[PDB]
Amino acid sequence: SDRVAQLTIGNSTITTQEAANIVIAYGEWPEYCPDTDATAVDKPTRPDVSVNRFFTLDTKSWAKDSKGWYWKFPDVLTEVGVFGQNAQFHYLYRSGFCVHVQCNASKFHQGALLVAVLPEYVLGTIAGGTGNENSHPPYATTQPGQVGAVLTHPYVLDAGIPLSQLTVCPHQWINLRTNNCATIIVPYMNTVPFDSALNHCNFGLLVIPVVPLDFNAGATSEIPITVTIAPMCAEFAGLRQAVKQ
Amino acid sequence: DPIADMIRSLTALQVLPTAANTEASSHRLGTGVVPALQAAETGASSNASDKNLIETRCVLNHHSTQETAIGNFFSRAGLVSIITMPTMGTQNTDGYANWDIDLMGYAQLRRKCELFTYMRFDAEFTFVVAKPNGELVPQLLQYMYVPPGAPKPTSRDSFAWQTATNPSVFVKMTDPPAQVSVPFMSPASAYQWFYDGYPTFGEHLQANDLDYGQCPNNMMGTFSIRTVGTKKSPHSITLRVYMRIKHVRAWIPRPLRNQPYLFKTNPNYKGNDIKCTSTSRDKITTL
Amino acid sequence: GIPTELKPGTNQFLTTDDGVSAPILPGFHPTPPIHIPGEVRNLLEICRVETILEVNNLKTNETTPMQRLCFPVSVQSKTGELCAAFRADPGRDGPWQSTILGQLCRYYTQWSGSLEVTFMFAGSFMATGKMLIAYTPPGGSVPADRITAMLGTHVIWDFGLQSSVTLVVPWISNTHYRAHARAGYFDYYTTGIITIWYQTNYVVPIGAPTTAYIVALAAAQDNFTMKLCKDTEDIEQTANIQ
Amino acid sequence: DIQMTQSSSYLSVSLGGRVTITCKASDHINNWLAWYQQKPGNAPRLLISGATSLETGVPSRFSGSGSGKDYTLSITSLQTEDVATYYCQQYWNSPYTFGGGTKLEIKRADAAPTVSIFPPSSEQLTSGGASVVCFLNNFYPKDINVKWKIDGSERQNGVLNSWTDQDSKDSTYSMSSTLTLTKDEYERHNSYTCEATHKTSTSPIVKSFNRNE
Amino acid sequence: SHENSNSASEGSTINYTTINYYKDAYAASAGRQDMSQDPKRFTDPVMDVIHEMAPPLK
Amino acid sequence: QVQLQQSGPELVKPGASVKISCKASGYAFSTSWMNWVIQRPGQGLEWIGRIYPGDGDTNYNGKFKGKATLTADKSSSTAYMQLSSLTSVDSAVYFCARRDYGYFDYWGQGTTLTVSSAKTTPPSVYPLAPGCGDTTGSSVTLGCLVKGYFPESVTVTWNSGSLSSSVHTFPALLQSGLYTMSSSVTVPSSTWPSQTVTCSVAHPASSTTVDKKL
Ligand SMILES: CCCCCCCCCCCCC/C=C\[C@H](O)[C@H](N)CO
Repeated sequence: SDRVAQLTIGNSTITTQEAANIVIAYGEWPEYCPDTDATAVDKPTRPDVSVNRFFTLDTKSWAKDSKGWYWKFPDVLTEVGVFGQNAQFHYLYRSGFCVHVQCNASKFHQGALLVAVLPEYVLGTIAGGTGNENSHPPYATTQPGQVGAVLTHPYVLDAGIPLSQLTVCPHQWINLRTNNCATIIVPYMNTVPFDSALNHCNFGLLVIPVVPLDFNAGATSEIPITVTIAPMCAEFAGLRQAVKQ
Repeated sequence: DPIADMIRSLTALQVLPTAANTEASSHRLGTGVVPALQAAETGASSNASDKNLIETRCVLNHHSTQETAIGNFFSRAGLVSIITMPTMGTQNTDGYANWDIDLMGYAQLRRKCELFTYMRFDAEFTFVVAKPNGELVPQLLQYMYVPPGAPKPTSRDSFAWQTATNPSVFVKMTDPPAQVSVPFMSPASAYQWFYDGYPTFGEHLQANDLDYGQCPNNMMGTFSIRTVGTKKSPHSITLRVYMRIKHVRAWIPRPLRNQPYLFKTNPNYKGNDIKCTSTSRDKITTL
Repeated sequence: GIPTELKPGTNQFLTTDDGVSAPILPGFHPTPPIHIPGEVRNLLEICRVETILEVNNLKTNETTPMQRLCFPVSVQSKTGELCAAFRADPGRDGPWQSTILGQLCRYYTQWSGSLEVTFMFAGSFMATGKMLIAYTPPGGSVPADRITAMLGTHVIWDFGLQSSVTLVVPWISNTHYRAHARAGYFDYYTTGIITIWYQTNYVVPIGAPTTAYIVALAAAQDNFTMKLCKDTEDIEQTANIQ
Repeated sequence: DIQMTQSSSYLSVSLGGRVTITCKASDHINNWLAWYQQKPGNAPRLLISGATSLETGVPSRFSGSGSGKDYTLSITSLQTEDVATYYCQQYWNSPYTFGGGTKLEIKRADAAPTVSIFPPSSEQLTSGGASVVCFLNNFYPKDINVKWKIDGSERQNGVLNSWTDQDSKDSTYSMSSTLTLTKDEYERHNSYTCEATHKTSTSPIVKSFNRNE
Repeated sequence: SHENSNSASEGSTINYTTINYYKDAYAASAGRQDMSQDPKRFTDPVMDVIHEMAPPLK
Repeated sequence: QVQLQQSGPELVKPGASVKISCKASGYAFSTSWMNWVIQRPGQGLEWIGRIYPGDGDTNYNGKFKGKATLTADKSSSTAYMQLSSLTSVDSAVYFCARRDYGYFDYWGQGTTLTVSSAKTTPPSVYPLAPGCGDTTGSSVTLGCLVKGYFPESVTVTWNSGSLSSSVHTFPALLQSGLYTMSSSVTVPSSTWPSQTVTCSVAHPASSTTVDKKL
């Protein structure tokens, strides 16, 4: 009565048998921008069934020594579908997201994931391993794309803030004896009502294995993790020609 | 009419001036009601009260929750800059000094402001001047707030000291410190201490890569200090500025930093000395 | 004009006084606010959020720091064995330093209220076990048996589909508030210990792994308060921030 | 009932070397294996518990390992007080099965047997029973078979061998082969011949005796 | 005889009564702080309501 | 220091029963298991059973159920093993070990038990000396045979303890229900028959110490 769910937006449905509840991040649903908060004067476009649908990214592979992965939003979808074309032709952007993370395993496996949504996830650098050299992270690290990137030091989240306090952010666990899914509905969280899709990355997904994967010698060792995402109430403004970067 | 398809929060605010009471309870022995067993995978914290686990009393708590507010957590003045005019040396030997407004260079006020992502407040700056000895001699000074785009001073006798539109304040050294109130001055709705993005467009190279994290919405100008006079004064001046937060709103709480700081613009940590959050012990079964 | 007299406290700068200063921009008007989600008004809203406790704070885990968030359970040979033990005061050096409750308590001096600790089991579905989580009011040290540790506030945890239990730490104290405990004369503010024991055993079939891990979470209840703001000793600036 | 196989029962290396004693189980025993050492005469002494840990008092020459169903005890380097029988034990299930036991011996050069037959005394078969013996003295290594030869005929059973273990500082083996017989069938034949065949040697080392001498 | 409302909190003022002697509301005191809390959008941001005494999922 | 001290040796007829004790010391006796291990000569080591002396429960091996029975007296800190219906396969060494974490960390001394119906016989010393026909060559070994003695064993010496660099005391091997051993001494022919050797048996059970010269 709580373990089964269906999520139908657009022309895409996601069915799950053994899932936990759905987290609405900070208790608010995705809305359109009202007239008391809008500052632009043009008429924003609203493709409500072509961009508000589920998009499946690349599957990862979970090992016994995996450190953890992260993605950036909306950077993962600025080259995919008709959402990627409206992100290239327009200057402004406002959307909220559904985030769904899947990992199936048997009743003889064990492990635990922490799927979190950190708004304004600025990364750091090791400063050359001595603190003297002022490094800055490259563009393939700050905007990885549909593939995502790996964490180097997951205890400090590659930013100097601990993993132990990540649960103040909206989060769900994936305990392999309990569930195989994790669903978070994220509202638009920004200081301005509209911002650009190619420069600013609003939040960051972050899947980190807190308890490592362990099975017995002979079981299946190919245990993948996949991420499916869906924009909700997406609108664009400021039409021009296509800029890719 | 011809086309048919062409035709919400969760919680509620509540005022709570005191901590909650504990009602009396007795023993329960039943089936189907398990208040202790929770589900940590759902993202929800455990809602099990103390009365659903032990045998409690009736306690009327009168413990106030006012000092834990954000307005009382931030209304303490903390140091934000030390501006130094030496007579001999390398920094500011010619009687004037400029300082770009970045309030994130001292660690105690930085770790408190970086609990949140967005903050919207009013400020209150206090200017404490002395010699490096700690002594005070009679000398007139001038601080001037230079907004972005305004001309910056280049000497003691520049035209920027005319103060036709810029706010300034004339102070001696022997009088009380100078307090001014500064409003919320950002072109956005709140200050961002964490900006995940580049301020400009353009193909990003490694050369123009020291702009990841630099939001122009927090760029606020320059404090320009001088000793008023065409001649030079035979006195060294060290000025310490203290900021006090007023009328504060805050959004999106964050984890709190456990590594030492390195730079003012980016959260780069030291990689070979990643210190631990907790103090260690020898065995897990001993205390 | 009006006859006035000046009192002590003239020309002092107290860093906490709530005064009225002179403005710098006549006629200014700020940018209008918009609805940014996740607004916070007290710090007690953040203290009620469960965060990961570091019970496994060993000296051998400091080079691989990810193992400090987990405690292993295993199949035993003796019966009724001690698993872990840690003190229950959030403002002390130890396992409570990793929590957002512990890092925010150290900005204050005194505290009062009840705490809850949630233990999550991250093993296999075919595993079976029962554990005893006890809490002892101040007095002697950690017990040597569980026949001594059963005399306190204890919770029998059974593993199953609901893979979490909540042990509440009741507010049992002499005084109304409680300053932060140290190794010295300030240790009459101690709160006691929290021990985990094996109630029966950890039993697995063939094919299931014979060691599982438990992650511990901790937060505060509704009658938790804080008092007398101070500066933390967790942040230390050494030379300069460039 | 977890049968636990320890192969092989005999192995021999000299001092200052490296021994490796293997023990393979049949079911998964979850690293709950223990190694013992039993000197001849006294009680066993536990050396390794849990296939990794040393007990308090045993030196650092012993170090155990193992992963899967095969395990290993290694002695580097072997001294003279470390020559004993070594057992593995499984304490994961009942009955707590022990291994077979690998005896350690010392490796040195070969020595040929010196066969010395002794005839029966005259006074002892007066009671009706005689007893013929075939002593051999100070040879190496063990796995031989000595044949009893009466006028070109094969005769077993009735025989019995009694070996010994290694002596102290010279590492050599001895054996006593005797057999009782009622004295009427003592006068069946006349010869006394014992062939002691060896592994490398093609022809056995044979002495002879006769009654009519 | 009134004053310019230009503080950082007018429609969402966390205070009730402050002191002022100027025409700019960002110069005023901090005053007493409000004690309004809504902690359930950090402790239980779950779509369907979970009753405490009942188990959450089965 | 924790030590276990068992009873001495026994010797009973076929069909009788014995009771082996094992006294623990320097330990909390009622809160640890006490095991029993049998060692048949001379190849094996097998478990029999354990006992918790606190509540008194017992867990036996399957192939020792009807034969062994275990009790424990906590007023004396002493375990007991009563082996009943004793036969010829019940001649072994019986150990007493305690269990700490699944393994046996401390063991006893080892009591021995032999089951035989034969009564104490005096041994017979028979010489093995060359020889009526063959003496070749310049060095010849010599020994003496001992047969017919119970229980094992006897201590055979040579020349009042002066010969030890040529002795070979062989272990017993019983036949027809009665033991048999031998000895050997090598001499050069320059000392034979200059050294008429002195076999000397010593059997303290029957008090029969007879000597023999050649
Ligand atoms: C005549 C006295 C003039 C005093 C003027 C002081 C103006 C300072 C305004 C406070 C602005 C808030 C700080 C904003 C941003 C932070 O410093 C950012 N981390 C900088 O990147």
